[PDB]
Amino acid sequence: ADDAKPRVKVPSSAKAGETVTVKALISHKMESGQRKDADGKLIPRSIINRFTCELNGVNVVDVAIDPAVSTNPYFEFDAKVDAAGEFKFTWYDDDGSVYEDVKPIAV
Amino acid sequence: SSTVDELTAAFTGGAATGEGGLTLTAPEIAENGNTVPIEVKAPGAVAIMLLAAGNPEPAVATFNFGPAAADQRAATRIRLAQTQDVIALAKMADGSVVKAQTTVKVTIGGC
Repeated sequence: ADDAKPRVKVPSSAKAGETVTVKALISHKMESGQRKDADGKLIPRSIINRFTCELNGVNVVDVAIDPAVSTNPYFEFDAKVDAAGEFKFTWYDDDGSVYEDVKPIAV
Repeated sequence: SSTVDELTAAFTGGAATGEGGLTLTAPEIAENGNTVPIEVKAPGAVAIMLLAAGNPEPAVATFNFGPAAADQRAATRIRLAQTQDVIALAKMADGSVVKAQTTVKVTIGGC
């Protein structure tokens, strides 16, 4: 899709072993398949169907997303930060697009 | 049976749900059905599944926590078509599932 713009809020550093809260959003209409037009016709579904967050090659969360998840999908969850590296965020579109984001973290 | 019960049964492997160890946070009254804040919390759970029992397609999301998760908390924003019950299901390492449930009032129905 067009303009699938990631927005991640996470601390750029942590103490060794510290929990940090991760907040990840991306811009997406999340056409759910339930909405009707003025002709009274259902508008076809097209959503982001999966979100993953990895820290240093290791999954933090893996989310399977359904149409009831709101426009501009927002996920918030907690990471155990053992060592310096990076988060990698991935979003999978119903249309075959894959969106990615990368955020460093110092320890 | 119902769709919620068919998804629940697939998630438990044909077993009844249990109780305890899972917190479902939703607002008593959600002003906007299009965007309702939900938090689920379940120490030790391998996965937490979210269902909205009054939606046409009741499945919301299934949160799988990897080894790098500090804890088994997840928050999101969901759609509720009208006043309804929200259901959280938390599956433990041994495959057993606990159910938490709460009713959400919706002022502006979603969609």
